[PDB]
Amino acid sequence: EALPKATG
Amino acid sequence: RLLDELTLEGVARYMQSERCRRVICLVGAGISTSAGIPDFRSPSTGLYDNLEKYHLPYPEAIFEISYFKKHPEPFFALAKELYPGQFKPTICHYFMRLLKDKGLLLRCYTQNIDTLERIAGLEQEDLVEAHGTFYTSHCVSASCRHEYPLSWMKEKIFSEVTPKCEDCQSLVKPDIVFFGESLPARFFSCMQSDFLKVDLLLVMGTSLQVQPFASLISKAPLSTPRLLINKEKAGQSGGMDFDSKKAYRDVAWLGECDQGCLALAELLGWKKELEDLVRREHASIDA
Ligand SMILES: *CCC[n+]1cc(CCCCCCCCCCCC)n([C@H]2O[C@H](COP(=O)(O)OP(=O)(O)OC[C@H]3O[C@@H](n4cnc5c(N)ncnc54)[C@H](O)[C@@H]3O)[C@@H](O)[C@H]2O)n1
Ligand SMILES: [Zn+2]
Repeated sequence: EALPKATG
Repeated sequence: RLLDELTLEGVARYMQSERCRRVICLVGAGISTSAGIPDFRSPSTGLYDNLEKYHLPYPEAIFEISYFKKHPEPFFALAKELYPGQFKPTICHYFMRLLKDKGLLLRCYTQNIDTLERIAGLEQEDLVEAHGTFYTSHCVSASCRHEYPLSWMKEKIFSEVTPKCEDCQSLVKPDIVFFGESLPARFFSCMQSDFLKVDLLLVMGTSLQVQPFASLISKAPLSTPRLLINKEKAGQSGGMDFDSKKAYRDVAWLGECDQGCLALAELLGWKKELEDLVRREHASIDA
């Protein structure tokens, strides 16, 4: 799990 | 409605009133095009219509982390290609500088990696560099993370040698949030407090198409006015309502960012301030 990622 | 006219002049009158204390700026590649750095999605001039020399599955792979870890050479080639001769912030950057100097700037959330906000004089506390920076670079091994300065990165990039870490021999990547990478924790820390107290959203030079950055426009209180300064409308479905008969707070000024910031500064009574600031700072830079 991680912090929200960069997404198109 | 807090604005008395859905126009640039109404926004200026609101900013002069005492309710408007905290302004958040959300900026993108559009506020740097007039500085020589192209944007991504504008026709012919944008980067996405200049990436056939690099043969890619999709144009965004040159900025996606898995493809970078497997094929880093296209990215560093584009890096050597686009590295500008000069780093001069635009009228829009110095408009944000003026917002800081007058105690109006709560925060600037930027998608840009060119450090031009910093060079304009916005300090770290003022900035949320949501997608990182080109300024520093790190080894991609999470157990190593050896840091390297921009000088080493420039030697390796212009020597056309793919940067490798002198400890792991692993790849060395500039501190940019590629697609598929997590945004910095500072982004989520600032977001929780900033958008409860914001009196004005100033969106400039962005197509609002990358997440979760774009969702920021809907985190403000529903009464908070929002001004878009952009060549084209953006952020329409929260969601920017410019045209509808229900519109009450969103204003779009379609044109150059620099021209809109000149116009808003004049409406505010800051025209000469902004002109002198730009001259003095571009002079100190050209030295
Ligand atoms: C999830 C993470 C996704 N991600 C990562 C990155 C960073 C990529 C960095 C690549 C650097 C390569 C080396 C370059 C070195 C340069 C020197 C140091 N990104 C980036 O992509 C997104 C772009 O979105 P955006 O909203 O910022 O830009 P668009 O091009 O889509 O839209 C621009 C917008 O502005 C209008 N416009 C252009 N020019 C204008 C002027 N002068 N005045 C007004 N309006 C103007 C266009 O019409 C359009 O609407 C970002 O997320 C960025 O970080 N993504
Ligand atoms: Zn290493």
